[PDB]
Amino acid sequence: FVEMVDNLRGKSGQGYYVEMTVGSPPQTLNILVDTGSSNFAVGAAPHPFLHRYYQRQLSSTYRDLRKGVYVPYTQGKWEGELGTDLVSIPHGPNVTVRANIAAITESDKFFINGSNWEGILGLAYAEIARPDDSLEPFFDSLVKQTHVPNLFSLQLCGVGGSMIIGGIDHSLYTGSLWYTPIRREWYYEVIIVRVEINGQDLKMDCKEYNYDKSIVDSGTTNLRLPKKVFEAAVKSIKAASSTEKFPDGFWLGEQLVCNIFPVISLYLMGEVTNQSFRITILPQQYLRPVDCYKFAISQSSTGTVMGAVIMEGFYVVFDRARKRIGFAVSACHVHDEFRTAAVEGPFVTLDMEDCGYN
Ligand SMILES: C[C@@]1(c2ccc(F)cc2F)C[C@@H](c2cncnc2)SC(N)=N1
Repeated sequence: FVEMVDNLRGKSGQGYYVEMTVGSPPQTLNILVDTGSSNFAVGAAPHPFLHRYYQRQLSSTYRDLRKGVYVPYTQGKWEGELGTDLVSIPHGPNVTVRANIAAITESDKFFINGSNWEGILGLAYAEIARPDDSLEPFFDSLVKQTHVPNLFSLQLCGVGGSMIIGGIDHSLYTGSLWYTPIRREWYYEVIIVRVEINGQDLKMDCKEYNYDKSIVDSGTTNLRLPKKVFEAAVKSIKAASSTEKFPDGFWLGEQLVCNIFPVISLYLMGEVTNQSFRITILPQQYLRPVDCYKFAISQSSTGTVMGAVIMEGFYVVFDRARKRIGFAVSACHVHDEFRTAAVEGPFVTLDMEDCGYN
């Protein structure tokens, strides 16, 4: 796995990407690593924002599926033509697989002006693949066609990081891994059972923490929280940080600001009945440099999203083989001399199954 260390790059707020090759002869592309979606989709036309794009005409191994796909998001969209081709990861396992590829032929608010990636690698499950679950996601193809173990891990450093494909590199973390069950294989869905701001329980019905889901998503920058939870969390963060006052717009991410800030703890459902563990992040994770900073915790209508704000504190193991996600303190996380991100257990937490939304 030495070869896979430091195989991720990016720019702040623009996501983390890995080098891949598609086609025969191989075409090199930079591809966003996204645990929050399930399609392998790449620019296939000369959009002006793109450094490079997939040219199917140059690939002898390209196969047309003769189906199109339209993928709208809340703001923006991509549309593409489905096919298959041979795909490798130069700084990954020494293998080539035949994968589904959506050739992107038009988009809006999808590619970023100024970024260095030109496609997305959806690492989540078939249930959320577009157009439907018959379109086998890349990782499912990789595990089917090779001996690569059904696991990957991510160390996102606040940019660079590591995607260890088929394993765990113990040099990337300190202490022990602690595992939370994947509730359902669609998104990487998890259950949050308790929330603390500076060790102070938010005291909410834990179902609210997971309304309507809680997910782990490398393709999202922020820690996104259900609005009822966000309102409560902001109230507590405001109170803990009242040495200095800030405009109300800052907490809503409508404006920037230029030890006063509390830690944030999320208790996650453990592996055993009535057992949990907690992960703890610092302001160094949730106040993001733009010295100007954006408040990178925001409300959601789609549930909790544990984006880069959470993942940058931790080495995160997507243990698909055992339907569980592991967290350990990241050897690269940004901290200071007084506080560090933490993963701690075990704790006693009752009625954890009541926390999941149905
Ligand atoms: C595919 C997606 C995504 C990530 C990064 C990006 F640069 C462009 C993207 F399209 C969709 C994003 C999204 C936007 N709006 C409503 N829902 C999801 S979040 C995610 N993890 N992956």
